[PDB]
Amino acid sequence: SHRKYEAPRHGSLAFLPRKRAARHRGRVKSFPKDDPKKPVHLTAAMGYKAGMTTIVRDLDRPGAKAHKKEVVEAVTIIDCPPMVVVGLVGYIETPRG
Amino acid sequence: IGTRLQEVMARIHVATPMDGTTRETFIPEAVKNLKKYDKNDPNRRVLARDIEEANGGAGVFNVDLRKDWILENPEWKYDKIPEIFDGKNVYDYIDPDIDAKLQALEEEEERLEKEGFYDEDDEEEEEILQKAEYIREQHALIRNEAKMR
Amino acid sequence: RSLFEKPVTIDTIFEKDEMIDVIAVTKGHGFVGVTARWGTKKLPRKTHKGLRKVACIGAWHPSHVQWTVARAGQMGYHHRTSVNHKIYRIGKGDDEANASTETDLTKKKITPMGGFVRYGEVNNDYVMIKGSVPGVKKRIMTLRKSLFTHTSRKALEKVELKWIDTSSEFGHGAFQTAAEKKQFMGTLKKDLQT
Amino acid sequence: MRIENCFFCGRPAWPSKGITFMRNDGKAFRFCRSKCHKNFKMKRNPRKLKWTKAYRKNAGKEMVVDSTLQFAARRNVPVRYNRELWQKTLKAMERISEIRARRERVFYKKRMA
Amino acid sequence: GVFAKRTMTKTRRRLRDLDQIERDLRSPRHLQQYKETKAAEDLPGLGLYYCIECAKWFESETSLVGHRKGKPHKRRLKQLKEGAYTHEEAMAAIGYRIDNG
Amino acid sequence: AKSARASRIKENHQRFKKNIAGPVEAARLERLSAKLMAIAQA
Amino acid sequence: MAVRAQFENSNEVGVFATLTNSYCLVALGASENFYSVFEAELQDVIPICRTTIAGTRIIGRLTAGNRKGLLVPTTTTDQELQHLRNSLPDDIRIQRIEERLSALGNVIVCNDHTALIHPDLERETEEIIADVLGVEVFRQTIADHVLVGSYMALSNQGGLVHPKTSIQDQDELSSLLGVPLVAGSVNRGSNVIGGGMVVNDWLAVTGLDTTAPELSVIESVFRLGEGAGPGAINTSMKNTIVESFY
Amino acid sequence: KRGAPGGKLKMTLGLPVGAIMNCADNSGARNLYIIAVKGAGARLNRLPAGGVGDMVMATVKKGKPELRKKVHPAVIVRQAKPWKRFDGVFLYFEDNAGVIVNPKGEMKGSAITGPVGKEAAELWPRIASNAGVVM
Ligand SMILES: [Zn+2]
Ligand SMILES: [Zn+2]
Repeated sequence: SHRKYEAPRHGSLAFLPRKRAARHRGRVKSFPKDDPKKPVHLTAAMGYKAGMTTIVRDLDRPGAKAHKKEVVEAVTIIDCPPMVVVGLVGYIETPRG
Repeated sequence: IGTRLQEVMARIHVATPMDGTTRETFIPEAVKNLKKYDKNDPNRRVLARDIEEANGGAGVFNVDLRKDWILENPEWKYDKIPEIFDGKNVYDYIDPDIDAKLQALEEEEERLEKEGFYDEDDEEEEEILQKAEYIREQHALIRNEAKMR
Repeated sequence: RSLFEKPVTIDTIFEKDEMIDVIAVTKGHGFVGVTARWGTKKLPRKTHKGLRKVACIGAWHPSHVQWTVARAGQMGYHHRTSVNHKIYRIGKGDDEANASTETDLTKKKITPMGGFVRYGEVNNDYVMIKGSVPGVKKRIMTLRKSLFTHTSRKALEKVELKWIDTSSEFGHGAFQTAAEKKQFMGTLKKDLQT
Repeated sequence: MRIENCFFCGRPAWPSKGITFMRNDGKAFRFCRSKCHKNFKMKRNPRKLKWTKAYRKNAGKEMVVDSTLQFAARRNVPVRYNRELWQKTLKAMERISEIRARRERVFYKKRMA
Repeated sequence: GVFAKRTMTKTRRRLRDLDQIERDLRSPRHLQQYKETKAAEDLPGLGLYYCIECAKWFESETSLVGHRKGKPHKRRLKQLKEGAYTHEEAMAAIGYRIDNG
Repeated sequence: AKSARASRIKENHQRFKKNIAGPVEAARLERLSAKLMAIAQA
Repeated sequence: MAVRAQFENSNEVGVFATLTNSYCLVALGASENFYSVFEAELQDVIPICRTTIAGTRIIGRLTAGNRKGLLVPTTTTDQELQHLRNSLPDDIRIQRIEERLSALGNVIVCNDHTALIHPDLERETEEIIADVLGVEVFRQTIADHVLVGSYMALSNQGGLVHPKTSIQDQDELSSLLGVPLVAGSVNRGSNVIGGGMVVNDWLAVTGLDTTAPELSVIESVFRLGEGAGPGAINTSMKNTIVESFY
Repeated sequence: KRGAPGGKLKMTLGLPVGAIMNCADNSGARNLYIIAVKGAGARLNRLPAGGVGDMVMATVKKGKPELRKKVHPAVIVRQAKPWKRFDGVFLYFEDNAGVIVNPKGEMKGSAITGPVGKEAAELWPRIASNAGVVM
């Protein structure tokens, strides 16, 4: 018979399976869609997570209650030494991708 | 007289000062020369709501809080005012007569330096201190032996 | 080909006030039961055969366990793509005051007093991101450009920082600099001993 | 923003540090940490707890009578903003800090004669 | 002997502060507001027997007199003689002051 | 409430993308590409 | 010159505004309509400042002042104090006070000559009020209310008080102030006069719910407009007031 | 219009249904027993809870007998559970306390004893006008 009191299911099925990632480095699954009219630019970068700290922001958000006021916000620091470009990979389009 | 009727007489009663004196009012002279605002007037005064409508509407327009600041120099109106310096509050040290007090402090510093306020100053004492340190080490070794046994 | 063998800094790719995406693997938790893995309700006290469980994993056909039922297993160490993270500052490593602001005039760097806990010091260029990111300390982070043109005013806002905390995260730190700690504390015994 | 001070121990209290107790008579008590807050809730006396600035001032181990300590106060009458005044206030602030450090060292050596 | 020592530090078990008690001793108006926040019919002894120093109500005059001989009352007296810790003393500990012009 | 997949919401977002966020991101892209071109030719 | 207005569809104008004979303070909102009402009435005759007090928007009840001075409570920040000082000219003295009853707009009501205060304010607070505002200070209640600033609107011309104020109390308070006093209501029968309106010597702003008879009472007692006086209440407007408030 | 106010930032809710709070006005009631919270959502087994500035429905357990037979709207003005403001301050009061109002937010009593929170004062102008101290 039917469930007496309705409740949404625990957890999302979009993030299945809940297994370990196949690689330690994160994989860029999709890059931004290319526009040949734009100037050339790199789409990504790498860094190392160092930790978190606290800031005070002078907020400029018209319509908000904290408009023209100071807000305390948490931030994350990512150490970003410069990368070195060492290669070039070309990709063609096939009916298999 | 009923309670409702008495409340009505309380509402229509006008209390006045008993000496008949009137307080002096302070109405500026430009109020008489003011022209009344009319929405249908093509030459009406432009309002902040009109500027807001012309610049994105409510919730988008960002008002300038420093536009009506009356400073000694108008170039200073958009400065970043210092607040924190080396773990101290700048507003705590803001004082209009700061230079006189700083001059008094510097004169006091010169007087103290002349009087020798900051000045800074035996081999037998060093030898007896070293010998006492050796004796304390020997006592510690003896106590460690006793603890072991 | 022109970029071959050359170093590319972060500020030639990203900019302050830009909203980006962060890709990384999450914190590992090991084998975890259903209560913390899926957020299910605990059974009452002294329930037979355990209470950190789902009471009925199947009451209905098919004669199988379904893939939608919560089960114990690996939690964390998952690949996550998180979007819409605002860049508050791109600090330069050679700047000796890259944690200073226009209203806080203390010449200080981003590294907290005593260093970042279990990391060390940040001596290079750094990105300051509002909020939190999927990874942990020491972990590789992939910062990506947003896939679409943004739709919020938060992506259009420009950030004005008044202050950045540089006190110790190894405890209840109350001082932003060692000079500030010394000035509050005063002269110690070892100061006269030296 | 501004730097506050802990009611119990007197340490600097930066934003988002500690906790504030709002009492029903109208008084706020800012604490820099849970240690000070929990000692307050246990009703310990900061004047008797030896790690507090209150105890140190009561015992005479802090320099109190000094001309360099008169430059910092809660200013209840504001001053119209002046760029030259603010810059010279910063310079005076640095000079006052240096002079205060020297006089504090002299005070400590006079204690430890 | 403290009743229910486990939850003594909860906010719902909080007792009156020593500086508030000092202000009660100095000014009867502040004590009058504090007693106005109570209900006399629920008070021990109908609120007639009250020690300001301990901020405590007692069931009888003999009970109050007997309480005055105990060491908690004398501890409160010694604390009040030493003085209560206040915001002004907290200011003086760090050498801060208020400038009103 | 209108869903995130609603046609009117999509059209409003498209107008915002075309008229407001687009020029700002184009100017930022111009600056970043100029800097990275300077690195590439140096 | 009595104008009905609203701050974000609220009729409590005195909650969000402070009006003296030398400046106006308005709460910072999400739009400029409330500021524009005061700007249309005062075309740069006196300054208008968009203020925040302790991070809040209830500035009419958190602040008190007159044409000579301004008082703000102890929770006002240094930056709000600096903004107020930079917006107001040097003829006005601004002071932050350490009064325990920090709702200064509720505990203080004042014109350019006298002030009435909550009876439990500190003596140092009373002395600071008398110095900065340049007024004589009395401790008073209106119909057994200690929040005099929220239960009376006061000007140099006259005053409007709580409707349940007795005639004897009206006479005594009118002797003490030196201005004519009238008991009446605002915002369709509300007795929170100070929370409901702001007034100075030539302009009053009330809520949109203020009905026409009580608006005419306000204009008569504060002498707003040509030929406005408190005698019209008991001679010319008596029938209207009796019919409306019976 | 239901009594849940708009423009209220998220804060920790310290008072669930079944809490007895103090009565901070002079309406004659001495305590308020919370039976419902305005604006509470739907979740299995979750107790509806409120914080400072929230409207609740309450019954009087102690006070005048004329108030004991009715369910009154009330606004929470003080709570003891610590909560954070947008300026970063975590703060708490020494008690839980509210004031009886109508659905339009106007106060039943004429005075407020003790201070009220900034959230309650900013969301309810009548409480702001009747507040002696705002903290
Ligand atoms: Zn502390
Ligand atoms: Zn006793």
